[PDB]
Amino acid sequence: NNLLRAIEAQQHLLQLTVWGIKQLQARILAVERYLKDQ
Amino acid sequence: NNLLRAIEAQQHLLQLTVWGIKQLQARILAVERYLKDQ
Amino acid sequence: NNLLRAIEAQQHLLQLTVWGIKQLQARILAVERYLKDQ
Amino acid sequence: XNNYTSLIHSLIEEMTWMEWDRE
Amino acid sequence: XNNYTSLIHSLIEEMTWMEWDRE
Amino acid sequence: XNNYTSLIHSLIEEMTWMEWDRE
Repeated sequence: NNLLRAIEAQQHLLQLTVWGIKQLQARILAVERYLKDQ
Repeated sequence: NNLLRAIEAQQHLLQLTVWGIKQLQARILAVERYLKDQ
Repeated sequence: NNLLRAIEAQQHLLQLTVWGIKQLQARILAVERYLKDQ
Repeated sequence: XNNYTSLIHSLIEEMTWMEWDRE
Repeated sequence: XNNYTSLIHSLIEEMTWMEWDRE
Repeated sequence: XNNYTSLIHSLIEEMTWMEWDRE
């Protein structure tokens, strides 16, 4: 049961890392575009 | 068996987050260098 | 036992992805601020 | 990311950025 | 991230960026 | 990342950015 619970919790961690990576990809892309546009 | 399959799938997810983090590290580094060079 | 060991190791991987995401968030934020300040 | 995430949900109950999002 | 990380430690032994850090 | 990834592969079958890549 502890092992199932750990995987459940680790999926939530992975979902949060995915959210953060997507935020950062969009923000680095906006900066790259800003510098191209300047 | 479901638990082994979940860990297999979660390793693939981790490998994809690693790929994305490496892409972002290289792109933020290139931007930092571009701004230093300007 | 292999399954417990895999989750232990995958937690260490998740902790490293978290470290990298935090580094990148701080560095993209510094660049955004630098460009705002220019 | 979506494909593996969906699979893991089902198991637990029971390169480009577009492709990255899909996987 | 801290909340889930703490839980997993205990199990294995046995949106904003501030909220992201907490979870 | 490489060290833990290799280990997990074997188990399932059976700070700087350079160090981050190694681990």
